[PDB]
Amino acid sequence: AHEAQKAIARNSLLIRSLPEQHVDALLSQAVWRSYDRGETLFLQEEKAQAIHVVIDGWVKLFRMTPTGSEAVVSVFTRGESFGEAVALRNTPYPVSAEAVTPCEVMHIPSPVFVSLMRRDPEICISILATTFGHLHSLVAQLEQLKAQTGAQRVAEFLLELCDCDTGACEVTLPYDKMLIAGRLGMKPESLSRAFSRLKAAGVTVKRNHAEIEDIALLRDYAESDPADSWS
Amino acid sequence: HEAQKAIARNSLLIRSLPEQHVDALLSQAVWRSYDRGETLFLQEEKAQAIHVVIDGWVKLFRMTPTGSEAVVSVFTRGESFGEAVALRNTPYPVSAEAVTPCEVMHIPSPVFVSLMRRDPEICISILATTFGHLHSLVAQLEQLKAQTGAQRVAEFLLELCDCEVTLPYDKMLIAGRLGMKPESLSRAFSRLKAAGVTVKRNHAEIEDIALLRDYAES
Repeated sequence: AHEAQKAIARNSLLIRSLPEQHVDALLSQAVWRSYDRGETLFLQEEKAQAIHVVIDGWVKLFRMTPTGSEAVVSVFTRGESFGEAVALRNTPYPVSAEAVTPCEVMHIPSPVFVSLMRRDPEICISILATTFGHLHSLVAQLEQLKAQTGAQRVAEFLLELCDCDTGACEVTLPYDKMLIAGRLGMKPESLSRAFSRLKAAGVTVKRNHAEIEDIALLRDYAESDPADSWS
Repeated sequence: HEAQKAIARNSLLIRSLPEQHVDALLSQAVWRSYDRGETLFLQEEKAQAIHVVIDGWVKLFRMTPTGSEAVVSVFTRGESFGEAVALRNTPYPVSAEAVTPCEVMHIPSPVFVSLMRRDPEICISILATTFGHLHSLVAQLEQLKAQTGAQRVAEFLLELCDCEVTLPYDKMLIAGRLGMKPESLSRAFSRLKAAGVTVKRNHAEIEDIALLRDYAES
């Protein structure tokens, strides 16, 4: 049931961390919700009663400054989970979450996940083994010299958003491209230059989506020697 | 073992634990020294401990089909390894060898695992922390920009500091960890002369912390 959506959810950090034999039973207890653009998923200080996985669209997390301004903390999109830590600690949400585009989300109720581990601590032991190996892998990667240019980093981001490894591709983006800039740690104008350069690699960015004519061509751009002018 | 436990607390294993559990775990540590070239363990043996380097450098290597040793990792002071393998109780996938004289604090696997088995709430709380640290590391990788090789080495040297830092005699080990070709590493070091770094023996000498950081920040 809900098979295509569940396949998307399997790419998330939450679901990738689980032992494979327990995934189906847990996905079968999901609550599926849609959100309009601008709709609240949850608010700061509410109880963390579920862990969240974006199936489609873009969700932003933000906190209120005491001056009253929304400070964006993160944006998440299809195949990405969030709220794991706070749901397992059962502490109040430190941020609010709002749909930036129309969204579909899969919510896993916290007690469904927690009770599994309290009944069988071998499950939490397997999950933790996996997350440790993953932490080590990310720490080792952060240690390794990065040479990619700004444009290359955006190419890489776009490639990760596409499902396939060849052919044309289309990825939906927030209208406000500053959210992507934030995510990539780039100045707004740097993101714009990157998009401009990527025209030459087959990428056209529009208001609500990007068009990649050839995934292979884009991957070539990304992988090419940063110190070379490309094509 | 006060100074050494403070070092152990910088490791991923120990950072991941709730404070209220650290001391009773460090109290059951097995403490060992190794001379350069000595084996900590061999590939395919039983995973009897999780390993925290307190002093020196340890390499992990895997046997290849044609009988070469493929270096997979090199760890130093304040770093843990073998958590996943210990929790799964699978045979060691690598061998581990001291590349300088070393001190290691070994947390026996049954001590750590049996703690997770008895009180599932403890495992859940450690898992919560690790998910948080995973998101934080993904975000750092997403925002990581290009830097020069010399800059990468500078930051690496600064991280090793609390002035002097001992490195492995075999410079391939650092090259691998930093994802750099040996030549690039060589070039990076000579380049770093102008930042007050010199490489007498298998020791790095940094004249002044703040100056090197200036080089690193550019």
